[PDB]
Amino acid sequence: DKLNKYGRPLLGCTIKPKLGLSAKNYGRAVYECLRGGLDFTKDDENINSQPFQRWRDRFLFVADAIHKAQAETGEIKGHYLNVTAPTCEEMLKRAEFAKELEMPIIMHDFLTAGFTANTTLSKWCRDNGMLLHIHRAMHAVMDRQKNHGIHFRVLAKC
Amino acid sequence: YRLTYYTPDYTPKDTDILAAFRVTPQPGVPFEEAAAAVAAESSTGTWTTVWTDLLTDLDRYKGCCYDIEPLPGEDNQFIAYIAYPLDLFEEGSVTNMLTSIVGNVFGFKALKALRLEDLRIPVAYLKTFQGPPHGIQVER
Amino acid sequence: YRLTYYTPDYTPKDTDILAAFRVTPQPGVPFEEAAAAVAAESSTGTWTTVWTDLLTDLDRYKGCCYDIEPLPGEDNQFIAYIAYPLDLFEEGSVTNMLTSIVGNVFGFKALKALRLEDLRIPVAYLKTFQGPPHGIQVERDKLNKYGRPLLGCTIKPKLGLSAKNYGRAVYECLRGGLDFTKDDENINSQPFQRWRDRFLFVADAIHKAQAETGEIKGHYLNVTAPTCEEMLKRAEFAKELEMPIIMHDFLTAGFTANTTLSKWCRDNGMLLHIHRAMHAVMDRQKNHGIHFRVLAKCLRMSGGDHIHTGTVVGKLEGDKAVTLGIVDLLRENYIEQDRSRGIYFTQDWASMPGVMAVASGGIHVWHMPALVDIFGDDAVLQFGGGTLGHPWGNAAGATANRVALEACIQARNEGRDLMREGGDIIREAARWSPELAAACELWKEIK
Amino acid sequence: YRLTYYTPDYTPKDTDILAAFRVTPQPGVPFEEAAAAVAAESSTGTWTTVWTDLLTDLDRYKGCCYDIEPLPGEDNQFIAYIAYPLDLFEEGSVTNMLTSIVGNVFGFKALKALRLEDLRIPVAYLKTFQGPPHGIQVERDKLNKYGRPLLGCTIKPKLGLSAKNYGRAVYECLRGGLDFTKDDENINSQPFQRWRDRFLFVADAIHKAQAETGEIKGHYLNVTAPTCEEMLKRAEFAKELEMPIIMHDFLTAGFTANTTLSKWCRDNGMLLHIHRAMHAVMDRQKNHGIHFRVLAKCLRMSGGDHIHTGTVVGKLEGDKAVTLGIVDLLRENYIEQDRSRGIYFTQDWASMPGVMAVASGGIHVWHMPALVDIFGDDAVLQFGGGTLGHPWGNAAGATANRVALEACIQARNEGRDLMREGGDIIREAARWSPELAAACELWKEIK
Amino acid sequence: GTKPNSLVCANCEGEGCVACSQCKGGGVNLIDHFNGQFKAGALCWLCRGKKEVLCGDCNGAGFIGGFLSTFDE
Amino acid sequence: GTKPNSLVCANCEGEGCVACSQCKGGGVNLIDHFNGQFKAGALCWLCRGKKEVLCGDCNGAGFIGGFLSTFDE
Amino acid sequence: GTKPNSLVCANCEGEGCVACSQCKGGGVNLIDHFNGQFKAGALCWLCRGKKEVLCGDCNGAGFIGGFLSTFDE
Ligand SMILES: [Zn+2]
Ligand SMILES: [Zn+2]
Ligand SMILES: [Zn+2]
Ligand SMILES: [Zn+2]
Ligand SMILES: [Zn+2]
Ligand SMILES: [Zn+2]
Repeated sequence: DKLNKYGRPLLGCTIKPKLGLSAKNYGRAVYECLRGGLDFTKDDENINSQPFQRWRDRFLFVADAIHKAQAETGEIKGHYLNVTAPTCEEMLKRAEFAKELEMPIIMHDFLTAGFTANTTLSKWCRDNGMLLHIHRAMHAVMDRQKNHGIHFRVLAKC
Repeated sequence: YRLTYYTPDYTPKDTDILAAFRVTPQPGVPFEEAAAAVAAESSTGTWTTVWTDLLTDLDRYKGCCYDIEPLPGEDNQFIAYIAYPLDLFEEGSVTNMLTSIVGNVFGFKALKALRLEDLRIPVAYLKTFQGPPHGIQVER
Repeated sequence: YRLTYYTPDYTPKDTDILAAFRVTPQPGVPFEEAAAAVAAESSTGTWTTVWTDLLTDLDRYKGCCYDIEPLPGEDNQFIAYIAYPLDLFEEGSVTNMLTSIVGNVFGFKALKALRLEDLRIPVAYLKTFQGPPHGIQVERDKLNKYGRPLLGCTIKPKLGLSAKNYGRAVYECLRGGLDFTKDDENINSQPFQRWRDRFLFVADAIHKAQAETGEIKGHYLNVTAPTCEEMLKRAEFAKELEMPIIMHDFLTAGFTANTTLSKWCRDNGMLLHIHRAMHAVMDRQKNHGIHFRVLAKCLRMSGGDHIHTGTVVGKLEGDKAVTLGIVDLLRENYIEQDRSRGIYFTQDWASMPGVMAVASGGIHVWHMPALVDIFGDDAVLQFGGGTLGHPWGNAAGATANRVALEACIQARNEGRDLMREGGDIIREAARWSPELAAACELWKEIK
Repeated sequence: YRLTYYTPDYTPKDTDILAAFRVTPQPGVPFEEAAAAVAAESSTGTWTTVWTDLLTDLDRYKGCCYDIEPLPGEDNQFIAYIAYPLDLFEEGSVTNMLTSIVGNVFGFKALKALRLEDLRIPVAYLKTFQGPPHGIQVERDKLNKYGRPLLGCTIKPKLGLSAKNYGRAVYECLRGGLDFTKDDENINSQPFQRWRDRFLFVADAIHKAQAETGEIKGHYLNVTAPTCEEMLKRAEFAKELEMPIIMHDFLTAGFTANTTLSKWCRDNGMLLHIHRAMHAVMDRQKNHGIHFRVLAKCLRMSGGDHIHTGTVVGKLEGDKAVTLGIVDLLRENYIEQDRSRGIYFTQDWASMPGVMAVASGGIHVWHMPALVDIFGDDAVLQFGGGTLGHPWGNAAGATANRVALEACIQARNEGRDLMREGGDIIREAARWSPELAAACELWKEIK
Repeated sequence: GTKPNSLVCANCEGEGCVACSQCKGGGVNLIDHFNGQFKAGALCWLCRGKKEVLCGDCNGAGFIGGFLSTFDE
Repeated sequence: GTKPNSLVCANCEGEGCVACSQCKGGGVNLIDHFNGQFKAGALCWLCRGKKEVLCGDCNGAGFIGGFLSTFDE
Repeated sequence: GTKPNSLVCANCEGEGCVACSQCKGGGVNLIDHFNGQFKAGALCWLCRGKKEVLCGDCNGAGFIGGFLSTFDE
C-alpha cells in the first residue's frame, strides 16, 4: 500500500562492490538503477560512516537520486539507507535524518548490532512510518554447521 | 593466473587490522586460492579489476592474505593471516568491524568450515574507542 | 652531568607527537643544555628524578629532545626536535595539545626567544579528531563545481551599511558570476547592523542570484560571537535559511569554541570557512611565536573546510615555497619532509580530509593565470578591490573575474603555459568581454 | 597630502575605545604616516574616501590616531594612541573587540614590529559585560576568609598519578593549612587520569580536609576541554559535588569558551580560577605582540575571579612596577594613568568587581613577608616546590607556609616593617614551628 | 563454474570478463541485428567498442563460491 | 607601490583613485571606442562620467603594506 | 643560581638535591635541636634519615629559568 506495487515481486539492486566511491558517485549509481526500472537499491552492509564516505553525505545524494528517479518514472522508489551504527543514539540519529529526507525505507544489520538495538529501531519505524529492510551479516557464524549453533529459521522467527 | 589478494611479500602496516582465520577448505581447493578468496570475500568480493576499474581509488579498500601457515592434522587446515586497511572501518564501532570482517566469509561455499582465531586491533583504531568505563585500577 | 632529557639515540615512535623548536638561547648556554631544558619545560619541568621518584610510572610522561640541528647564523640558533608520548594528550583536543607543548616554554628565561616551527601529529592521535566537517571532495559535490578554483569576494570596506544594502552588494557579486561572498570579519552583531537582519537579507540575495544564474551560491555568514550559545544560535539560523556556508574566527574565538562549531557543522551539513584574524600576533616574527603551519594543522584537526593559507604569485622559491608547504600540508593526505619548503616532519593525515586554500589580499584579473598555475583547482580566490572597484559596479567586477578565470582554465586544458602566456590569455578574453576590458584598464599587468 | 586618520587635534570621547600601540616602523617611514596607517589598518583599511563615499554614514566607523609619542629607546619606535568609536564593537564580546583592533595590523608590511601595550575600555562598553562571576568581596564572603592573602598549592609535577593518589596529595596540602590546591594545567582528561575520577577524589579530599580543620577548602578543578559541551559538562559535575571553585585556560580554550564559562559560573555560584597557559607566545617579546595587561583587562571583562599576574619581591622600581600596574588594573575600581607602571590610560571600571591576583612560580617561606607587603590581602600565593618539597611531606610543607603567613600578618598588624624585618619575622616563627624550621633549612633567605 | 582442483572461474579463468561473442573481439557488428536497428560496421551492439563484456558465471569475481557468483544460504 | 622613504601609494599620491586614462579626466569620450558602440563625445565607456577610477596599486587604500593592497601572508 | 656559561643549577649541579647540612650525610642527629625535642643519635630532624633534601634554588628542576625555579612572568 505505501509503495503502490501489487501482483509481482519487487526488484532491488545492491550497489556492491563500489566501496570507496564518493557520496555523489554512489548516488549517480542509485539514480541510474532506479530510473531504469528497479523499485529499490541497497547500501553495501560494510558502509556505515567511514573516511571515504560519511553517512550524512550518502543520505543526501541518495535522496536526490530517489526524488529525481521517482519524478521521471512516476513510480515510488526507495533505497535501504544503512543506519547500522556504533550506538543506539547514532543509529536513531541516522534513522531520523532518513525520516527528515522523506525516505520510505532504511536497513539494519540485526545480528552484528543486536536484538536490543533492532527492537528499538523496529518501534521507531512503527512510530515514524519507515520501512525496515533487515540485513543478516554474520548469520553463517551460527547457522552454517549442521550439528552446532542456531538454524536460521529460529533467527528469522526472532 | 596471478592472485592479487595473496601477497606474501606484504608487510602489515601498524594501522592495518589483521585477522587470523583457521580455514578448512573443500578437498581439491589449494590453500593459496582459498586464502585469497577468504581475503576477497571479507572485503571486495572479487580478485579482478573489472568492478574496481569502475571506481576512483580502485583496490585501495581491499583485504589481502599476507601469510599462510598449514596446521597439524588431516583436516587440511591452515591459518590465513589477512590485513585490512584502517579506512575500511567506522571509528569506534565494533558492530562495523565485525560486519566488515565476519559478515559473509563464514558462509563461503568453497570452504567446509572457518574460524576467526584472533584480530590484531591497531593502536590508531583503538584510540577511537572509549574502552572500559573504568577498568582495573580505577575500580579498585 | 648526563642530560636524561637530551637523548640523541632515541628513535621516535609512530605514536609520538614531535615538535621542532627554533631555540634562541641566552649567550654562553650550550645547545644541549638548552635542548634538554626545552624538553623538560614543555613537559615535567625537571631534569632530575627527585619529583619523578615520588610517582608510580616515573619519567614515562616526559618529553625528550632526540635531535639537535644547528643553523647557518649559528651563535643564535638551533632546531631542537622533541618527542612526547601519545598518553600525555586528551583525545580530540587541540586546546590541550597546545597547553601541554606550548604552555610554559615560551616564558623560559634561559632563552632569548623560541618558535615552534612544526608539529608531527601522529596517525593514532589524528583518529581522535573529526577533522574538517566536509573537506575538499565533499564540498565540491555539495556545490557542484569542478575542474576549477572557486571565486569569492569580501564585502569590505563596507562597514556601516544596512543589512539590506549589504545584501544588495552580496546579490550583485554573486549574480555577476562569483561563487561566494564573505562577511567582514569585524562584523558580528553591532548597532549599525544586527546579525539576524544580515542573515535574512544575505539569504534573499543568495536565493535570488542562484535562481537567476542556475549555479549554487553561498555567503560566509560570520557566526563568531561572545559565547558558544550565541555562536550556535547564529549557526542554527543560517541552517534554518538553508545556507550552505558559514565563517568563524578560530583564534579570536578559540579552539574550544571552534571544535564545537566544527562538530555542529558535520552534524548539520554546513560548510565552514575559517578566517584567521590575529594570526600575525603569533606567526609574524621569525625568531619567536608559532609558525602558521602549526596553526594550520591545528585548524585542520579542529575542523575547517576553507582556510587562508598565504598568497603567492612569484617563482615558488624561498618564502614563496614556505606558503606552498602550508598548502600541501592543508590539502594532501601525505606530505614528505622537505626543509626547503619549511616542512620539518613527514605528515601522514590518514584520510582526514583536506581543506580548501583561500588566496586573498590585493589580487585582480591579471593575477588570475598565475594563481591558477600555483594553487591549481582546490582553492578559493578572494577578491577585495579586484571586484568591488570596477567602475561599472559590483556585478561587472564579478563578471570580469569569472571571465578571466574561465579563460585561464581553457588555456590550461589546451596545454598552454599560464605563467608566460598569462598576459596574452587575459587580453584574448578581453576582446570578447567589455567588463574584462574595463578591469584591464584599472589594474596593471605583472612582468 | 593631509592624513585624515592622524588627527592630533582630536579629543577622545568617553565612549571611545583607545589603544596604545608601540609601533616599530620600517626605516625611512615617517611616524605620522605609520601612525595614520595603523589607525586605518585596525579599522577600515584605507585613508581615502573612495570606498567610504559608496556608503551611508561614510568615515564614521573609522579609527584615528590622536597622538604620537616618540620614545628615546632605539629611535624608530613611538607610541601611537588610537581611538575607536563605541559602535564598532559587539556588546559583551572580547572576541569581537580583539578581532576588530588586533585582527590585521600585526601583519602590516610597512612595520617591522607592533605591540598593543594598553587599551582604555570605556565605562559604557564595560556595562555590556558581566565581568567576573564573583570577584574579591563576594569570594571572601563565600570562603569566610579575611585580612590575609589566600594560600594555594599546584599539584605539579605529579603527572601520571591515579585520581586517588592525586587526591591524597590534595588532601595533605589542604589538611596541612592551605586554602586551595590547583590542577596541573596539562591535566584535563587523559588515559592515566580521567576527569570524572579526579573530580570525585578531589571532592573526597576537600570534604575530609574541611571536616578536620573547620575551614572551607577548595581545589581548582580543570574543566578546560575540547568543546563547550564537554567544558560545561565538567563544570556541572563540579557543581554536583558541591565544589566551590574550578579552573579554565583562557588563551588555549579561547575567549568565546571563557565568556560562556564565566556566565555559567555566575548562574551557578561557582568561583572561577583563570590559568594563562601560552601567554608568553604573545606577551614575552617587548617589540611584538600583546602586553599581558591588555589580556588581563580582557579577562576581567570576559570574567574570572582569580588570574595570574606575575610575581615580584624586590624594590618595586621599573619592571617590578609594571607587574603592580597590572595588579591595580585587575583589583582596583579606578587606576590613574601612570607611565612608570606601564599604565598608558586612566581606567574606570564602573564597579565591575576586582579579580584576585595570583602570585606563582618558585616561591617559598622566606618570600612570605615580601609577598604580603607588595601584594596585600587580595591575592593568592600559589606555591609549587615550596609546599611539596618539604622533607616531612605535603602536610608539613603546607603547615610551614601557613605559619609563615600567620607570622607576617601579625607582624604587619604590630606596625613592623615586613621588608627589612622579614628574615627576623620568619626566624622568630621558626622557633615555635618545627615544620617552618625544617622549611627554612631547604630554602635560603633573600638579602 | 569452477576448474579442476581449483575455485577459479572456468569461463574467464580469474579475469572477470570474457571476449565479446557478438563481434569476436573486433568491436564492430559483423551482421545487422533486430531488423537493422544495429547496422553492420558500426560499434558492436553488445559491447559498444570495448571488445569485452563481464563474465556472467562469476559476475567479475574470478572465483566461484562467494556472494557475487553464488546463491544466498 | 610606494614613494621613497614612505608607505603612501605613489600611483595615486595617497588619494586612492587616479584620473581616468580613457576620458583623461573630462568625463567624455574622445575617440569612437569599439566600432562606435561607445561613440565619441558622449559618456566615457570606462568611468561612465565619474572622471576617476580606483587606483590599481593600492585598491583605494592610499598606502601600501595593508590587507587591501598587499598579498595575504 | 646557574653555573658559568650554563643553565644547570650551581647549588646541586643538576641533581635537584643536596646533602642534608644538619646530619652532614650521616642520617642521625649530632647535637640536640628544639630544646631537646629531637635528641642526638636519633633519626635526623630535617631529612628523617634520607640524607638528602630538595635543592631550594631550583626546587628539584636541575636548571634555572623554568616555572619550578623562577618567579611567574
Ligand atoms: Zn568468470
Ligand atoms: Zn562486442
Ligand atoms: Zn594608489
Ligand atoms: Zn573616463
Ligand atoms: Zn639545584
Ligand atoms: Zn639529615
